Amino acid sequence: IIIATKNGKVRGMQLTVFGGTVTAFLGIPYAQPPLGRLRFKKPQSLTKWSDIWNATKYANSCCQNIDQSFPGFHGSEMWNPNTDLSEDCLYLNVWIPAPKPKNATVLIWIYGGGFQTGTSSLHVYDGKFLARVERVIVVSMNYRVGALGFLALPGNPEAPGNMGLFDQQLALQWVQKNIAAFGGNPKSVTLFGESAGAASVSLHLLSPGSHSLFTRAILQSGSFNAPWAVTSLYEARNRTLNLAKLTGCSRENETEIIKCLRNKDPQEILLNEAFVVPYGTPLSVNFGPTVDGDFLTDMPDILLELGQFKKTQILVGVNKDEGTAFLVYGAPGFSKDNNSIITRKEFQEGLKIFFPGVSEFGKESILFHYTDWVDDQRPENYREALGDVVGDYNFICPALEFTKKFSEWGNNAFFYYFEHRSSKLPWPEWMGVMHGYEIEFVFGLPLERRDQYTKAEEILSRSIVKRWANFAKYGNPQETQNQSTSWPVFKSTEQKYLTLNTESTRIMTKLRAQQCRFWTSFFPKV
Ligand SMILES: *[C@@H]1O[C@H](CO[C@@H]2O[C@@H](C)[C@@H](O)[C@@H](O)[C@@H]2O)[C@@H](O[C@@H]2O[C@H](CO)[C@@H](O[C@@H]3O[C@H](CO)[C@@H](O)[C@H](O)[C@@H]3O)[C@H](O)[C@H]2NC(C)=O)[C@H](O)[C@H]1NC(C)=O
Ligand SMILES: *[C@@H]1O[C@H](CO[C@@H]2O[C@@H](C)[C@@H](O)[C@@H](O)[C@@H]2O)[C@@H](O[C@@H]2O[C@H](CO)[C@@H](O)[C@H](O)[C@H]2NC(C)=O)[C@H](O)[C@H]1NC(C)=O
Ligand SMILES: *[C@@H]1O[C@H](CO[C@@H]2O[C@@H](C)[C@@H](O)[C@@H](O)[C@@H]2O)[C@@H](O[C@@H]2O[C@H](CO)[C@@H](O)[C@H](O)[C@H]2NC(C)=O)[C@H](O)[C@H]1NC(C)=O
Ligand SMILES: *C(=O)N(C)c1cccc2c(CN(C)CCC3CCCCCC3)c[nH]c12
Ligand SMILES: *[C@@H]1O[C@H](CO[C@@H]2O[C@@H](C)[C@@H](O)[C@@H](O)[C@@H]2O)[C@@H](O)[C@H](O)[C@H]1NC(C)=O
Ligand SMILES: *[C@@H]1O[C@H](CO[C@@H]2O[C@@H](C)[C@@H](O)[C@@H](O)[C@@H]2O)[C@@H](O)[C@H](O)[C@H]1NC(C)=O
Ligand SMILES: CC(=O)N[C@H]1[C@H]([C@H](O)[C@H](O)CO)O[C@@](O)(C(=O)O)C[C@@H]1O
Ligand SMILES: *[C@@H]1O[C@H](CO)[C@@H](O)[C@H](O)[C@H]1NC(C)=O
Repeated sequence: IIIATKNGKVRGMQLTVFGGTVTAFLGIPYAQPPLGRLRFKKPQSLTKWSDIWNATKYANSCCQNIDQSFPGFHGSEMWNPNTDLSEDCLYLNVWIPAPKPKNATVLIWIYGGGFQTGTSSLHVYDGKFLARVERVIVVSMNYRVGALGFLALPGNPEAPGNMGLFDQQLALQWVQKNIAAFGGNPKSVTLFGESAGAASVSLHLLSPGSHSLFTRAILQSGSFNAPWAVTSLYEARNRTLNLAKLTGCSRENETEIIKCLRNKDPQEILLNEAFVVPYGTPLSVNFGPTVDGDFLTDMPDILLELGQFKKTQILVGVNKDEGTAFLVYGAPGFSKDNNSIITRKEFQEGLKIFFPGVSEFGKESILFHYTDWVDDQRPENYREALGDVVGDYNFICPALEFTKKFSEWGNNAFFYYFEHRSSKLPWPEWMGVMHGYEIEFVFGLPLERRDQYTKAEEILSRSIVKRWANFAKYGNPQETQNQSTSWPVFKSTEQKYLTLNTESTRIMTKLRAQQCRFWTSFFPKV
């Protein structure tokens, strides 16, 4: 099957899914490849082609450094790129139902990876199940990451910052101009993403140039006000300069520095990216979103607080054990291959790793609020507190604060707490319900009976998929038929949220109230 787009015809491929068919268009280009003089610049519009573009395989993933912390371990390597790395990577994917829909709602996935890694071609982002089961169209795109996507000398168009965010935006634009030709509804577009993808979605809610390019938004385990998600303009400059020094590209004319960095080979840039920070952490974001005066007109805490964002519905949520995955990437006494019982001294050293530039008093205050136990003899006490510290600070409390602030301006918001640990999880049990492991439920992988998930997991994915699709189509994440628990709107008064698990979906109130009053009220003062 062949589709005529505004820039030329593209050929897809038929996929067998669940005794039906999905048409997949894998690797459609949506911008001029950002090479040569175009490196670090905003994405340029694509010149029309006259042939038939063969969109039958995922395209190159963008240049990025690979996680090598556990070679051979599927738990970490499933997140690594699975196509060739290349600067020529501005491509997107489309899954459409077969038979071709008339006016399907469109879901646009933006992957995470700390703005330094990720790719749309990961197995857990395969949108063919969503298209088969709910008859939505799933779009996903690759966007530039790391220095190549977020290097910033702000106000200077040779490297203005936020390029990877403009990559995303130009793909959103592509959907507006072309998706009706695939049977999609440009007026019914929901962005969803996880971690830096969710942070990206929250910044699209804030960017005026994205407001006309989507309807609704879903934020999984991330939002821009998370402490790792926005690079200050001070650091962005100190980091651009450091990378210049590492690469032998220090000049005086700022533009001349970028010209120098433009002649460097991609691997030279990538290898020096790591050491541009003085004190890195497992959650470090070397080159990330900045206030550029283009995509972001002001500091986003200010825009959020004062109601300067797209008025629409949002679905936001977090996982029960967001923080535990990151403890094996640096915290002493931790290991995925043992139960990681750490001492009080190890917990204190762990705070130094995760809060490097924080004062002594600030680290003590973290310790004070997370080490008054129900049982002081519980030998896992400090292991779980450090996971809770990292998860509350970096994910849960920023998600809740975003949802509170956003809803205060009249919009319906829906908050979830995901507490099911995948039965096939290759990580150890002490890490519980890890960051990133709701994604496969959202994308409906457990609906495939051949893939040795439990039956209760098939049902949970089925209900989750229906709720996501109803949110995108109707602004309302209900499952209205199988006598499901009604998902109430999150209000700033009562702060109700829905728990997602295989046993009982409960409605609860005021998630992590005590912990988040420490993080969002006390801790920013330190
Ligand atoms: C596909 O469906 C859309 C409607 O999509 C729905 O409405 C959105 C606002 C979102 O809430 C979506 O989640 C939701 O599913 C149809 O859009 C319709 O487009 C036509 C023109 O393209 C609009 O016609 C209007 O006609 C009046 C009077 O003649 C004019 O004055 C207006 O200027 C305007 O052109 C129509 O309002 C609009 N419908 C809605 C509800 O906004 C779209 O036509 C449809 N396409 C197909 C092929 O089915
Ligand atoms: C801002 O930048 C300076 C310079 O960074 C150093 O040089 C870069 C090329 C890169 O290799 C970094 O890792 C280097 O640290 C930072 O100054 C350094 O500060 C650390 C302690 O914070 C100190 O041990 C180094 O000796 C310093 N090096 C130099 C050359 O001054 C500085 O810390 C950065 N950040 C801030 C907030 O000032
Ligand atoms: C859990 O493991 C950590 C990490 O040690 C590594 O992994 C082990 C499974 C084993 O294969 C070791 O040989 C590895 O080095 C242990 O932390 C280390 O403990 C030693 C003291 O024995 C210390 O000198 C190291 O610095 C520690 N390494 C780190 C990264 O902290 C930890 O003691 C183990 N805990 C339990 C309860 O098994
Ligand atoms: C979201 O994108 N987040 C939370 C984020 C921030 C900074 C770096 C990130 C990386 C890459 N490395 C540092 C960690 C890889 C882990 C992530 C946990 C899931 C399973 C283990 C692999 C990824 N995400 C970020
Ligand atoms: C584009 O695709 C055309 C159609 O052929 C199909 O694609 C190739 C790759 C084979 O898998 C074939 O069995 C398929 O039916 C090709 O004839 C054409 O060469 C392709 N052109 C380019 C530039 O790739
Ligand atoms: C809803 O449930 C379907 C099967 O459940 C059966 O049908 C419902 C109406 C009840 O009678 C129940 O007791 C039966 O076991 C699933 O096939 C379907 O996928 C489910 N849909 C969603 C959105 O969860
Ligand atoms: C960087 C990269 O992936 N380049 C190209 C690859 C490789 O050059 C070869 O497969 C050898 O590895 O091959 C293609 O031409 C192909 O045949 O589909 C597509 C792709 O653009
Ligand atoms: C730097 O070089 C550019 C041309 O490459 C020039 O336009 C500019 O004036 C020079 N000086 C500064 C301060 O940018």
